[PDB]
Order: sequence, then structure tokens, then C-alpha cells
Amino acid sequence: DPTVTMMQVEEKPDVTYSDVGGCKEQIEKLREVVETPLLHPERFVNLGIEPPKGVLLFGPPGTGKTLCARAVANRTDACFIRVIGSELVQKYVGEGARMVRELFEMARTKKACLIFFDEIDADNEVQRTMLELINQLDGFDPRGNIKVLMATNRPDTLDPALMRPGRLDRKIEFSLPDLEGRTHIFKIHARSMSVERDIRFELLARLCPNSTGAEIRSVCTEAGMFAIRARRKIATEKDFLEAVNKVIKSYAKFS
Amino acid sequence: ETYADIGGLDNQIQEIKESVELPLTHPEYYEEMGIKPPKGVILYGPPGTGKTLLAKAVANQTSATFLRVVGSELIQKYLGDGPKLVRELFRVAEEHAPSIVFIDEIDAIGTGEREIQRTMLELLNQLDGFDSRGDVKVIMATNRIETLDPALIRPGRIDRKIEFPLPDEKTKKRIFQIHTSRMTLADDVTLDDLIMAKDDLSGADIKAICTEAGLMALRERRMKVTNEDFKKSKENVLYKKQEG
Amino acid sequence: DDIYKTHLENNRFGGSGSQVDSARMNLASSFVNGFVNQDKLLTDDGNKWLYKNKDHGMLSAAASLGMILLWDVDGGLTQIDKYLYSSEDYIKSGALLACGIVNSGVRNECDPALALLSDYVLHNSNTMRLGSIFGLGLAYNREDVLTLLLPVMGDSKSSMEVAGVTALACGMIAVGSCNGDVTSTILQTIMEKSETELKDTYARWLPLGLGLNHLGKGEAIEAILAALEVVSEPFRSFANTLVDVCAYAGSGNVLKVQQLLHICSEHFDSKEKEEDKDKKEKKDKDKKEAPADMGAHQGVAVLGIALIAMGEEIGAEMALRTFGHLLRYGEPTLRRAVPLALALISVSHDADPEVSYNSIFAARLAAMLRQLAQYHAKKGTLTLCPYHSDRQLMSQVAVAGLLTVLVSFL
Repeated sequence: DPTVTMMQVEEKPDVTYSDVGGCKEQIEKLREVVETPLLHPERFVNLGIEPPKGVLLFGPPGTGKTLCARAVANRTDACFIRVIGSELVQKYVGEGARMVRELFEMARTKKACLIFFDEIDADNEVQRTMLELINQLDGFDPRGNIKVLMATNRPDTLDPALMRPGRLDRKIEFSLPDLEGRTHIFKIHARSMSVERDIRFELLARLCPNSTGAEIRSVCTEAGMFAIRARRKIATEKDFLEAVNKVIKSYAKFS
Repeated sequence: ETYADIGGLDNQIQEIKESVELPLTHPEYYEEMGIKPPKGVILYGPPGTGKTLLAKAVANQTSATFLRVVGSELIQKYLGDGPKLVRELFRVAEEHAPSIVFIDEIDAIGTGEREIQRTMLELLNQLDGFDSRGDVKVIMATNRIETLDPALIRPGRIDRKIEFPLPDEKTKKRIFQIHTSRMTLADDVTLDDLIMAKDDLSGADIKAICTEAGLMALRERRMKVTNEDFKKSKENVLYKKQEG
Repeated sequence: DDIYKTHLENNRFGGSGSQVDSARMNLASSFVNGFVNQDKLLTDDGNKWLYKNKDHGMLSAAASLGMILLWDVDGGLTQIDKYLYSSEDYIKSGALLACGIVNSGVRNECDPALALLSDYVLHNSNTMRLGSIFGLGLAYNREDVLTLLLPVMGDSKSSMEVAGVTALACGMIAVGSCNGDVTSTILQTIMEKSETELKDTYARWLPLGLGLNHLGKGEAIEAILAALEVVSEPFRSFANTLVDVCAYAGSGNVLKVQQLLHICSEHFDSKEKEEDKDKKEKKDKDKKEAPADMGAHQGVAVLGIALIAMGEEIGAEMALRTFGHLLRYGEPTLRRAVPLALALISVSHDADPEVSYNSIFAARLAAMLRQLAQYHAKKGTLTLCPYHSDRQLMSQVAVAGLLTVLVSFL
């Protein structure tokens, strides 16, 4: 069993829905396709032709690796199978077909398990993987109703100009940073090491305007590295405030 | 040659000291935080040569298992076996968990050639912790911070990065002070022309002329450092790297 | 000085005192408890902890309150008095053993235990003779106890630990004598030793006290006299080679090294263990020559000879290098013998070999002894006798009552 097989199975429920903020319309448009079709299968079959297939998530990174985490946490306790994009473009090409067929075979073993491809943004060696990848995802052999969603940073548009008008639709954006949306990501970062609740979350959220999810992730990451660096017991902004304004301003200069 | 022997950058060496001596050591301020960013710091230096970088990585040699994978030389001098050697070093590092993986003189892209990209991408995949956790730390060091591609940055540096200032004869003053802390020699030896003799040099060839200065000075059966034999032996190093 | 400058955590009593079960890890918890003397929470954690234990566990746990209280001579009486003259024989016998362990100069608890002494078959004062003669032997050529020990050796009870703590008691009493003695003490225990050639464990632990009385170097003639009279069938010849073990504390006697190499190939599989085990005592100072090629042999206990030959020193990288190979073995004798020297030789690199034990194991002796190493991690005869007597642990669990009262552990 290769490492991709043992790591491909997703466990340890990550970030949950509590980060609902800012781009609420599109996160609902992509939530009602991963949650509702599997939770309510009878009124979607009796409702008409077929339930929604999926959406597309391109554009700016913003709060990436948090919305797919939300889709993993909000699962119905039947964990699905996700695929990273780094496994597609690797040395010794040709095994991509055996991989994309063995994960569909594992989906058959897991009663039509959902398949997700993360970071698709990673020349016949690529043409066989994208043309055969369309011949497998858009093909009715494994299943045509499990899951189709490409959450990534770059679309890498090779043939979407004519392969977009079909089973895939709902061209939308990923997310966008707002002033009042970051307090929810801080509220889910409260689930980390015990932080003194006397420090208001809005006080820390209003001093970093136009901060994407990755920038505040670097706030609660570099603040943790410089917090364990300070050799203290509890985390208080009066100590790593230089790490906060330094990590939002020194990174806000170029990003 | 310890972490406290060199001067002028005590903050930059207590940053890597307090940074890579955090896991597996001093646990009263390590397990309460619960962060564990298993990525390690990344060093660099315009002089490089492994003397200053080795002087920074020597902090781990105090109390730890000795293990240093210096550069990808063994990757390119051997047949195209690929990342399996890195897998053997990572499994012996798994069986040797109380260690710190140090890499010096990264010459992968600075110097077949198409395999360096795939073994570097797979090196990035295995270094990021695809099937591992916070067992061992990884410290990367090279001659230029710009040699690392942007691929090796976001999943290759999440812990901390540092900046090495120009030598300004203070790292050379402290290195020469260490090389003269054991030998016996008066102040008759001019420092500036020898630390800046060719163009600039911190510790490598001054350690070389200290070795051939102890040996060449031992040829005269006198422990004193003659004012003409030291520069007379320096003419060999100055002439060697300039003739060819 | 110990309470002020040191501050020990309670997670060892809670954890190491929480994963104990099977009535044997609980014995390891009575070991951790007994060898703790700051904090006295696990010492007084409720009751019934001694009642749930076994008989020999009632001896070790009854002596635990004595091992935790080698201080405060004023309160020792009002602390051990609770278990004295109780309803259980092992509680009061281990309570007199506790009174013998708490102090070594009070000598006021002798009369209520040593006074009667009249059992002659089985009665309680035989186990009280274990705890009182052993504890008094630790407290101590005084005849005021040897004259009473003459009917003790003359009784020859079926219980091995009677002549065990009696021979070791008079032996530790007789160490340091002027050129030793060949009096009716060792003559009496030799005549009564050869009187009945049964239960060879007597012929194993009696040479312990004999060799203890053989101290007094300076070319004494006790080795020649024992070489003349003792030479018999290989049991008393094993006693003779034990006299050869205790008779070579150390000098310039390279004849013992060429004789060591000559006799090292003997068919007898025990004089190699003891006689080859003497290497850790003969050359105990020049540790540069102590590492040898004993690991490359094929004997069934030579890896144990070198493993015990490691000892209790500072534990350099060569010692831990030997424990890296000696740690991985299939027989429970070597896997049970390796954690004792592994944790005694090292008092973020101490608990890592214990994690290696967790990787090897995950039986009962390996778990109890690996917890014994979990707490053991953190020329005087008193530091040379207990383990040399402990070299016979490969027997019944009856010795485990004497396993926890080793005085060489500081």
C-alpha cells in the first residue's frame, strides 16, 4: 500500500461551519450540493431529473484550505475520499490512470464514495491525465452523482472554454475578506490553546483591515511560534502585539 | 567552536538555539503550548563555506545524536535511484528520533539534470510530512537564500527564516579571536589586510592559514608567529585562488 | 535540604500509580512507593491497597511503610505502630521488618521480636525472624545476636529465606573483619550445609554469606583452607568458586586473568555465571578494560554475564551501546535482567530506552520490572552485596519479598 492510499483517507475532523462569514452566498451554493443531495436523496429523485452535480472555486486563495475543511467537518459521519493535485504531476507517468481507477474502485467498495480533487493547479503526460480524467469523472462508469468540485488557486485553462458547457456549471468565486468576517475564524481559533477570554475578538479583528484567511492564519500561526518562543504560560496580545502588527504590516507591504 | 564562542550575532544564534532546541528539550515550556511546527529554520550566508553555517548548527551537537546530511552531493554522484536514499535517511532518522536533520551547501539547482526537479519535488513532498509528524527537525543551509525556488518556500518554510548580515570584520574579528584564543601570538600581526586580504573571508582560509601557520611555524621549532612566515604562508593561499 | 531544594511532580504517582494492575504492576507500585524516600500522597492513598495484594505482596507492602520512613525517628514508632501485632502474620512480620528498615541505631525493637523466638516448626516468629534478623543485620562480630542465631542455623527450616537472611545477616555482620575468621560460624554453616544436600538454593545463598565472611584480604589462608576442606561434589565446589569470587576484591594477580580465560570454557553452566560475573568486581576501577568480547560467545547466560558486568556507573555511550544490543532478546531472563542495569546505569535520554521497551513488549515480569526501571531511571560491601545476592532471581516469587529491600539503591 503506497503512501497516497494510506494518506488519501481523511480523518481528524478539521475546521467546522462556525467560520460562516463574508462570502455566505457561494458557500451556501456549494454547501447545498455536498450536504443536501446526500442527506435528502428521495425528494431529489422524485423532484425531477437529477440533483446538482457541483460548482467551481477559482480565483484568489483568500481563506483556502478552510472551506474544504468545512466540507469535511460538516460531513454526515460518512467520510469521503479526497485527492491532492500534487499526485497528478509526478515522475514515472502512466500510474495516474491506475490511481484514478483504483480510487474509483475504492469508491465502489465504499458504496459510491465521494471523490474530491484538491489543488488542480499542480505535454502528452498531462493531456492523458486531463483527457482520461474527463473520461473518468464525466464518464458514467464509476458514478455520475457522487461529487465534482475543483477548489484551487489557478484554473489552468486548457480546455474549459469548450468543456465547461455541460455537466459542470455554476461559475463562481472562492471567497473574499470582510471586516466582520474574521471574528468567526478567531472564534474557531479559540478551539486552539487556551487564550485568555478577556481579550475581545473584535478588538483583534478590527485592527487588521482587509486580511484574508491566510494572513490571519499567519497571525495565529506566527503568534503561536513567537508565543512558544517567549517561553510563557498563557497567550496575551500584550506580549506578541509586535508579532501581530509586524505580521500584518510586514506582510501587508507586499501582500 | 560552540554556540557561545562566536560574537556579534548572539541574538541570531540564540534565535536558532531557542528555536530548534525547543522540541524534545526543555519540555515544561513545549507541551503546554501545543503548536509543534515541524519545519525548522532555514539558514544562509553569502560567505557560506560551511564554517559560519556549521558554527550556527553546532548548537545541536551539545547533547543529541550526530547526523548531518550535507548537501545533495551523494544524490548526483550516484545512479538515478531518486528519493529512496532520502527515504533511508528518513527511516534511520525515524529510528534516531532524538536528532536534528541539518543540510549544508544546497547545490541542487545551483549547479541527470531533469531528475533534480523530480527528486526536489518529491524531496518537498517527503519533507513537508506527507506521512509523518513532529519527529525530527529539518534545518536547511546554503550559500544564497535565492537559490530556493518558490515551490520550496510555502510548504518548505512555515516555522522561521533568518537574515545574515555582512561580515563587516566583526564576524572575522570574533573568528580570528577564537583562532588566536588557543595559539600564542602578539598583536604584531596585522588583522585588516589578512581578513580582507584577497577580497573578503570570514573563517575558512584563515583557518587554513592557521593550520599551516601552526605547522609552518612548527617547522622553525618555535611557537612564536614570525611576522614574515605567517604572510609567507599566506602567499600560497592568496596565490592559489588567483592564479587558477 | 531534600524537601526545600527539590520539587517532584505528582504525575508519576498518578500515572505510574494508575496504570498498575494484575497484582504485579501493583507490586511495582509498592516498589515505586517504597523507594520514594517529599510528597506523601500515594503513601496514604486510602486503605485496602495492602489487603488486595498477595502474601509476599503483604510482606513487601508491609515493609513499604518502613522503606518510605527512613527519617523522623520520633514519629517512626507512632507511624509503624498501626501495623504492629495486627491480625495478619505478614502484616506484623513486615511491620517488624519495617521497624528494622526505618533506622539502624535505635536497636530498641529487638526485644519484642527477638525475645521469644520459640517456634521450632512454623510459627510467626520465623517470618518475624526474617524481618527482624534481616533488618537488624542491616542495622548492624556481636555475639548478642549470633548466640541467638545459632539455633536459627541449627533449625534448618524448609523456608529458604530463613537461611537466606540468616547467612546474609551474619555475613553482612562479619564483613570487614581482621583477616576474617574460620570459627564455628562458617564452620557450623559448612557442616550443616553439607549435612543435607537438598534444596540446592541453600547451597547457592549460603556461599553468599560465606564469601561475605571471606572479606579481610591480605593473603589470608581462608581460601586455601576452603580449597582443602570444601572441595567436594560440584555443589560445594560451586561454593568454592564463590569463595574464589569474593576472594579476589582486586590486586595484581594476572594469574586470575589467565586462569579466568582457562576456566572460562567449563561445562558447568553456573560457575561461568558467578565466576565470570566477578569481572564487574575485580576490575571495577579500570573501566577501560571492562568491555570485552563476551557478547560474541554462544553461552546461554554469557550475555547476562556482560549485562550484569555493566553495573551502575555513569553510563557512557559504550554502556548504552551494549544495552542497545542486550535490550533485544527473546528469553524473559535477559529481557527481565536488562532494565535493572539499564536504569541503574543511568540515574531526554533516560525515558527513551523505556519507550524502546514499550516498542519491544507492546510478560508480567517484563512489565513489573520495566516499571521498576521506570522509577529506577530517576570499597564498601553495603553497595556490593545486595545485587550479588540478587543474582538468583530466576526462581519462585518468594524472592520478590527480598527484591524490594535492596539497600545498595541510594
